[PDB]
Amino acid sequence: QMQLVQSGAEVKKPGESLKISCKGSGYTFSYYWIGWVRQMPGKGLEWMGIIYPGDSDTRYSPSFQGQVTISADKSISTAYLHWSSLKASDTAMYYCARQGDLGDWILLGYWGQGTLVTVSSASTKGPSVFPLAPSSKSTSGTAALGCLVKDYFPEPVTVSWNSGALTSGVHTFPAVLQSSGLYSLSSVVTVPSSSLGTQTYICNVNHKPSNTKVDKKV
Amino acid sequence: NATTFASVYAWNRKRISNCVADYSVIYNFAPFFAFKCYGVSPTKLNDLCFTNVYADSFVIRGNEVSQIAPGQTGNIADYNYKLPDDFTGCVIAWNSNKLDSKPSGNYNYLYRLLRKSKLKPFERDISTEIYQAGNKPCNGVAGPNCYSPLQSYGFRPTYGVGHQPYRVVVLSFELLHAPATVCGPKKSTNLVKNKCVNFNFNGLTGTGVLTESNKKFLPFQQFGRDIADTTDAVRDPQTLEILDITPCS
Amino acid sequence: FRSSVLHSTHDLFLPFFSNVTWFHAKRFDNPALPFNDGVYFASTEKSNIIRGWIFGTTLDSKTQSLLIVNNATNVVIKVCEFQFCNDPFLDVYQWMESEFRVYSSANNCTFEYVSQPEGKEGNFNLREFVFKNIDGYFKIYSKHTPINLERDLPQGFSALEPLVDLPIGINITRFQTLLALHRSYLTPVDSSSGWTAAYYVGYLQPRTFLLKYNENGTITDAVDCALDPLSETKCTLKSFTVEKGIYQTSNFRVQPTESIVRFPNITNLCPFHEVFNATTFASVYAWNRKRISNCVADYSVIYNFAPFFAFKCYGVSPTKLNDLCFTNVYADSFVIRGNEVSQIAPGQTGNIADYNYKLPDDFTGCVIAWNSNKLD
Amino acid sequence: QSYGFRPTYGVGHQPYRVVVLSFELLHAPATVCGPKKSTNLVKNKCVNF
Amino acid sequence: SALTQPPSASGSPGQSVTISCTGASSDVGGYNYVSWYQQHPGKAPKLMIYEVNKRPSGVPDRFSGSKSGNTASLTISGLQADDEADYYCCSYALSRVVFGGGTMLTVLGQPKAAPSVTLFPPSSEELQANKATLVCLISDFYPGAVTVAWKADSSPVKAGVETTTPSKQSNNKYAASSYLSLTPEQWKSHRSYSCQVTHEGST
Repeated sequence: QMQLVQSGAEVKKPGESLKISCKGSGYTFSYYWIGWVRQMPGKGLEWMGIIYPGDSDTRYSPSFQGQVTISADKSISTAYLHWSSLKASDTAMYYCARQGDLGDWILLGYWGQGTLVTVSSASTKGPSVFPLAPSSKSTSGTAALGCLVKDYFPEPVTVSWNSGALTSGVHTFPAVLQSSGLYSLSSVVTVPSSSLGTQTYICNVNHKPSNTKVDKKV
Repeated sequence: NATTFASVYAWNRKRISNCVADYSVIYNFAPFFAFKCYGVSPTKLNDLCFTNVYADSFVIRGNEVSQIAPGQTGNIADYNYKLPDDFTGCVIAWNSNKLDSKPSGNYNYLYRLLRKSKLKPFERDISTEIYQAGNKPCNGVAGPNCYSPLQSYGFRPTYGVGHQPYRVVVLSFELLHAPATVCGPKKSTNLVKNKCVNFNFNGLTGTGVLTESNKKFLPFQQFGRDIADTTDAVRDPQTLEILDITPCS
Repeated sequence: FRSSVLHSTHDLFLPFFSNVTWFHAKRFDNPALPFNDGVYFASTEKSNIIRGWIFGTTLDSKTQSLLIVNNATNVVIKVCEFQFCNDPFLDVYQWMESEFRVYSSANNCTFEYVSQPEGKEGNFNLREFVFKNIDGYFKIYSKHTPINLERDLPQGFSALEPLVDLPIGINITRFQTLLALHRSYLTPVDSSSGWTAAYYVGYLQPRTFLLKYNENGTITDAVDCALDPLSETKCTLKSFTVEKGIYQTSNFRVQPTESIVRFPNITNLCPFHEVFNATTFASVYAWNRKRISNCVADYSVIYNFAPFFAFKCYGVSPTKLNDLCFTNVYADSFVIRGNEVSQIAPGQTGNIADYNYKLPDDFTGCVIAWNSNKLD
Repeated sequence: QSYGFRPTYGVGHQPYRVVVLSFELLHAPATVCGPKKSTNLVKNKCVNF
Repeated sequence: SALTQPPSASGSPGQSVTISCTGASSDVGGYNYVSWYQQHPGKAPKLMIYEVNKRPSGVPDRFSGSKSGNTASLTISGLQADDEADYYCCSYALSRVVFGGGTMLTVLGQPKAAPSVTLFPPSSEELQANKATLVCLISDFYPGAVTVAWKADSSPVKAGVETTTPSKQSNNKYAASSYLSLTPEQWKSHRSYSCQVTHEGST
């Protein structure tokens, strides 16, 4: 049974020459063309280059002739995508592929799992939480409580309520990109005005990259 | 730079006209262990013009590359692709094992093992008529007297030289004194007349004094030859004027 | 170009004073005509009815064919698996929206050429066309000419001009003529339509003509050397006027022949039967090698055996064996489980090809096998 | 600009060399000859030389 | 020439839909260098069509392909709730893979609905410093296009504002998030900021 496996996620700074892998099994890796495909967030697929593990024969995309170097180890059947002087704009998902037992030599019938790459020049900043307390002058109707998370570069930034409780009534909105490169998101919860401060009405924000546990009330 | 050529029996002729071909741009592609030109040299192409140029493309199993030439005989030369003795062109080839082969066995290329008689030059017989060696009509399928001619080459990367797939390109051109369509990246100098000067028209060189005589050619005539087959008239490639060539003092 | 010269050439021309045919079909169901290394065409109709031709080997879908037909102000040429009907006509939905009922289907279509100037020649009479297929190239010549004579081909010289030189690569042996019915109403697909609602044919031959050239560059006279003695002498004298005498010993007399080769045959038999007739072959690990030599080349004894499930020659063709001269031959034999034949070949791999029977890259021979469940 | 070779390359891409041994065989003083041993200069007799 | 495709397409279960593609190339090998790949949300693509008059083995018969001139077509006999994904036509004629621009596929969802709105004053923990944020929450709208505006004391504000409206989940309705920054002195010195949706008019 043919199968492929690529390197895991990666988050580093520019300058470094990253090198991800694409390992496969169940086929004669030496006689099947291998390659890579680029796909930025929200964008489509883009052909990077192909390699013939049988030898050093390698064809690269015209726009990616030297922007990256592709290598494979025939002794272990493992492809590699070695970079050179990474740039902050190279962040994108990368899929490796190969040709099956049918179609042209570059049909790219089978694909890998993919490898996410983020090479921005921003460290793992921790999020900052501000309580979006309700307006005490317009407490009529239903009161909405929430917290404003801001100033965090990495994606793993997430929010929760009561450390796991209060699953219903919560609404988490998408994040937005800031001019400084950081991100921010806002979550709220609508409850009766007469039930303000039921048990705790506390927010919970976690961040493993920065390892910052922010449990703030509102 | 194509991905997959056609078979030897269904080779695809690619007509080319109204262009300027710098044949030097072909060498930068895959190696050319054989760049033989049987009517001209592989160097005088960027200096001559051509009437009609074609490009034939087909893959073979390597050991048969020698049959692609004048006077050659064999399965390919007799049933699939034959060239005349008066051929005027160039033959190119190179290995494509990593392109036109597969370890699982490729069966898209054919060579027409058998045929009734020898195919003529520049002809195609892609017809799937099952050959019949006996007297009784065939039952639509191969039998004791009729056999399937459309055999195939099971190319595999493990095969050796002489069996691996090689791509062959046959570029043919007619250098007759006819209207030209491809000349090369050559440059053009201003016209001079009434004085002894060298001239290089569409492939025709020589010395003489032009005089712009009154010869009224036809829409398909471009050159005029005297009793000694010596060109004495020429048509301008950039205009419709008819010049008359005469020897200098 | 040439002027004021008497040139002698050799090409497929039409013999002068030949027995040309005048076809008046009106009548449909007309069989196709042959293609004897070049044909001739002519007509004096000003109605522009005949506006196409079909060419090809057997004029069916089983083989490629060439189709030529004029349009309102253009022309269309194609090489495809056209299924020419018994009555190819150009239907018209009347003065517009013509239908290509000349054929039923055409799929491959490995060539197309739309010149859109090819044969219109205006609307105000005679038109002559010469067709030829040589070295894969299909040549065509044409010459529009007026008419100021009775209903017949006029005298004089009307040397034609080149029209097109395109590749088809077809073994054209039969051709026909196309024409638009125009019955005042559309006609069904069925053949043999209402003909109730006139051309020439001439077949070319290898000849040798003496051509004249006018000061303006146009031909004005010709001579067929192989027509009459007075013509074969002018060609040698290179002059259209022959003075009095015996001026030329033209040529000599000869007679052609035909025969066969490779006598004799009764010299000896061949032990080929010794290798094909046996109750049990050798094991795969001990494949036999029967040396054969000093015999007569005759493999016909292989044709009377049971059908061969596999017949793969890697040298030449299997039929040429009954023609070529060899220095030695080794007819090996063995048995396998049927599917293992895929390993008995140069370049292949597997336990068999690797440990029992390996062939070199320069191997030359044929691999033959047949079912033997009842015998082995 | 410079080229670069690598063992893993396939046929053709491997490195090759060239040598042109220009010669001059006209009647002139000889500086290089083959290993043909010199015999004696027999004189005054019809012999091959 | 680079490949091009429609921006997107719509349908419903059981209906037969089709997708187009223009900008192909050719060579001596033929003109059948068109392949379609279906990429689901957040996972590796998969080959669906190659040699448009053919397809890989095991591929469901719910898909079909065809070509006409310089334009191709991807025919689907019937859509499904799980068929929502991207599709890219790709050409590999001259030994050069040039993927397509991509076209989205979706089905009819929930009908229109009014958008939600909610606003709050600056938080008590942010006004203690020189960093204050103004956020407006909008969601529960089906159309995937909306713009947010801000104004204070009837004076519109068009500086330092950003907004996005991506799909949150399978709820079938998009959600928008807007942000605005300013100094604490700018708040206490002016009336309370208001949020505007402009989704279907005044709000």
